[PDB]
Amino acid sequence: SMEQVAMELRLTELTRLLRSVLDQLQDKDPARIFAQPVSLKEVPDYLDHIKHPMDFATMRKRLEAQGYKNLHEFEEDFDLIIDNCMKYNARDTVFYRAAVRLRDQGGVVLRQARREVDSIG
Ligand code: NA
Repeated sequence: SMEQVAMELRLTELTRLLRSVLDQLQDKDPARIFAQPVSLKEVPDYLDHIKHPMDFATMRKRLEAQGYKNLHEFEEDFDLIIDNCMKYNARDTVFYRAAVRLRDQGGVVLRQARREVDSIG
């Protein structure tokens, strides 16, 4: 139907908006601490600590497969990246500190993304 196509036009626009948002979030991690999943060869016990691992490349695969239905689902994944890091790593580590910074700097981008999604449907 014609309906499903206009929906597919919107999802595709949502995917286009979320891609730009993603690139802006990832620019706030110049050290690329969150770029890739935590290695299970290098941290074998990780899943005993963190039940839902998340990273920017894993978010990207989901994104290009048009797997985010709305901004809220996208935000949940970004928040996992941050919260996982803040549980697994202690407060006096470069990792924890990089997540605090990503959170604070990401807030501005997510603020405007919310307005842009509502504004343009
Ligand atoms: Na902790």
